[PDB]
Amino acid sequence: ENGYTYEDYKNTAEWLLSHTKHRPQVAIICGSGLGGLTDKLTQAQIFDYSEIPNFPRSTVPGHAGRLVFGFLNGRACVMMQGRFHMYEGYPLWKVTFPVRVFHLLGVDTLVVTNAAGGLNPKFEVGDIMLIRDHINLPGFSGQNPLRGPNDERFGDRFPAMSDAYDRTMRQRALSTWKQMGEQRELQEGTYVMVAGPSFETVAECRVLQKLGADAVGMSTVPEVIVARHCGLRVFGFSLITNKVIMDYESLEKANHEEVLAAGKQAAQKLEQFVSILMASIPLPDKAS
Ligand SMILES: Nc1nc2c(c(=O)[nH]1)CC=N2
Repeated sequence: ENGYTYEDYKNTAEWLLSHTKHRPQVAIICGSGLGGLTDKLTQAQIFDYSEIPNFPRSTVPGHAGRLVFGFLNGRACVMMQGRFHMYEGYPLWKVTFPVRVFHLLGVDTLVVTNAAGGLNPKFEVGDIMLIRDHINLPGFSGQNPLRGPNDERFGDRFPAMSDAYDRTMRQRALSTWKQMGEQRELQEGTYVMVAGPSFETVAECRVLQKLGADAVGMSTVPEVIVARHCGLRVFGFSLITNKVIMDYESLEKANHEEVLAAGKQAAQKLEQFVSILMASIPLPDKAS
């Protein structure tokens, strides 16, 4: 919504449609460190957000501000590298502006990745959590991407979200993750979105864990809400990149010397895995 109108999204789509030979079926948003997925694209066309008519431009990081269209493993992707975050200052409706364009691009599935703080103790840095569900800690407050008036053209005024993280794919994913049989389990849980750019206190993590979130991060929910609101099929992962929770003993803090997750290897794993799943995303035109 706000800020943009339909015609904006349309133009944006059109420009991109009339500027890349590619029809992406799938959109992929990479969280921190899952940038590299873009390498796996074949026949990549890169746009700086930059060049795209309405696309929010990045707030600093920038290069890690790119939209690359590509084929990933039997699918017409379009991936965002460096998704936008509220805490950078966009409101939700620039954050999620792309999801709306990908729709108009034709994309019918979105897969969203983030990095996220492990709050379930079951979890070990490097883990991948497949997102079963989320808690929208900003939307409850007003900070929801679909807030202001609703374009019937993209979706219903009150989309449901109980089915957000599409179930079929949660399966193929869980199957697939055993298909190549790796060994720590493919995790699964609720991602709670928390906005702020700073990291949580211990009390904060308590409340988050006791709300039954398993991962905390700051992205995705808005993209997922706006995805689902125009019916994209969605799923995605968090790369657990750290965890805290207990008062006795800050032999440490909550920060970024813990958001590598072993480094490349965890991240690389998620990337393969995503690249693999390409294969499970139902084709569109017909598929059978
Ligand atoms: N809030 C919060 N967000 C995060 C992490 C964390 O430890 N806490 C890691 C990645 N995103």
